[PDB]
Amino acid sequence: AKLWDSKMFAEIMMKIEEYISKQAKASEVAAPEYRVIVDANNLTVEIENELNIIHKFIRDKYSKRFPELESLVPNALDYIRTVKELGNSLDKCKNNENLQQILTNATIMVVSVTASTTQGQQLSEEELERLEEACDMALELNASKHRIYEYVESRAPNLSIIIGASTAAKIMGVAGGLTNLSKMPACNIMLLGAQRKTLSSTSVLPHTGYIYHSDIVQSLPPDLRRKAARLVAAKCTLAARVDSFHESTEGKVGYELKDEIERKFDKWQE
RNA sequence: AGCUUUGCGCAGUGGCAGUAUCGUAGCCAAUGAGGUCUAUCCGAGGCGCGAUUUUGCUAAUUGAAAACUUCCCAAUAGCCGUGACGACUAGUCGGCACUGGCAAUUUUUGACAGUCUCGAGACUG
Repeated sequence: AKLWDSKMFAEIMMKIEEYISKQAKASEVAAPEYRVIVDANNLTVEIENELNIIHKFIRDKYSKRFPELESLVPNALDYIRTVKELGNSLDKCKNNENLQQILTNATIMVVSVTASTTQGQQLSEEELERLEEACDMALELNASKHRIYEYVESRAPNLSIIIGASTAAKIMGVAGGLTNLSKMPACNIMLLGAQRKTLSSTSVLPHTGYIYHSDIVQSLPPDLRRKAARLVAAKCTLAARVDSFHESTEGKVGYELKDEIERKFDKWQE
C-alpha cells in the first residue's frame, strides 16, 4: 500500500540531503556545517529503518520459493544479495562465482545442500520482477548510505585523536558546535545521543550513547564497558576544551590523553 | 559591655561496641573516586599489600622447686610422810631433799540456780 510511497518519499529526502552533502564535498576544495552533519546522522537511521522494512518485505515474498534461506543468511544485505543472485532458479549454487563474493564456503555448502530439498514452488514473473525492483532499491539505498558515511568521516585534532572522527562529529553535532560542547560536564557528554529503547532494563543499556557505542569502548569486555565509557567521556571533555581555544593544534594533548586511557585499560585487564 | 557561630589544640566527666583498628619513599583520584533504583542525576576517597589477643600492677593455679646477694636430743628456768643435817628439851621446831598420797561434813574440787517486791527481804527447785 505504502511501499512505493515510502520509497519515493525517502528518495526525495535522500536526494535533497545527498545534494547538500555532494555540494559540501565539492566545495571542500548562518547555515553551519554541523547542522547538515546532524541531518546526515539522522538520515542514516532513517535509511537503516527503511532497509529493515525492505528486508522484511523481501523475506515475506521469498519465503515461498526458498523458505529456509532466512535462517542460513541472517544478515540483511547478504540475504538481499543472495536472493537477487539466486532468483527463481535455485541451481545457481553450482559453480557460482558471485555467491563466493557474499558468503563463506561453509554457508555456501549449507545453502546448496538445503536447496536440493526445499519443498518450495516457483514464483510468478510479476512477483519475480517485484522482488528484483525491491532488491535494486535496497542496493541503491545502501550506496547512498555509503556516500553519507564517506562524507561523515571526511568531516578538533585532539578530540578526533582520542575518539576517531565519526564519533567526534556525531557528538559535536548533537551538542550544537564545539563551543557548546566545551562548556558541558563530562557526565552530560557521556549521555549525548542516547535513546529510550522500550523494554519488550539491564538488557537494554539504559544510559549509553555515542561513547559507549564507540570503537575504543566496544573494544573491551562488556563488564568493563560502562567504566571505560565514563573515563573516555571525561578525557574527551578535556580535549574538547583544549580544542575550543585552538591550542595544541598538533594533537599533543590528544596523544597524551589517549596514552593515559590505554594505560588505564591495560591496568584494568592485567 | 556582655551574648553568640565555625575550625583546631589541651584536659575532665559519662555512654556505646570489640567481625575491627592502624600503616602505605605502592598505584589511581575534583583535569573526577565511586554509582544495583537511579541518571541531562548524585559527588570522595578507592584498590593492592602488611600488622594484630602495649604496659605497669594485682590475684589464682601447677609442681619438689615458679626464680633476687629447718628439725631433733639432754638438762635448767603447796601440804601430808620419809632421809639426813641442824637447833632446842623419846618429844618439839626450822630449812633442805624426794623414792607414796591429796573430789566424802571444818576449808582447795563448789548448796547452787531460777523467780518476785520496796541498800533490804520473800518464793520455788
